[PDB]
Amino acid sequence: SETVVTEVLGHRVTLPCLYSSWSHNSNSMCWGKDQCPYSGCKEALIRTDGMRVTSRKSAKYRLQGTIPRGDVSLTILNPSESDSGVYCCRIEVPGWFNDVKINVRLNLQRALV
Repeated sequence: SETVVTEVLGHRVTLPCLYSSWSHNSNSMCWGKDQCPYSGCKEALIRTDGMRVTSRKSAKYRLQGTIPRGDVSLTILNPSESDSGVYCCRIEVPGWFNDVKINVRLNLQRALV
């Protein structure tokens, strides 16, 4: 299946990503467009440590949830058409070959009707 969030152009929108096992001493994350960023979370849209956002590509991207409890959902401010598409949430997990990758598609419309 695919999880799609539908929103009207220009309206802030939140794409869910929750990791309930989150431990601030162990986990961190990043979001990417189209596919997940590579391990290390470079070229990411937005990136955290175990507690808070540590870098982002622009102020369009915010994490408004409680990051130390694993709510690393992405909020996109004033989305325009180019912002539509697949977003991938990568959770960095201790060890090798253990990272979690969660995909959400953003669909933007002019109306909900």
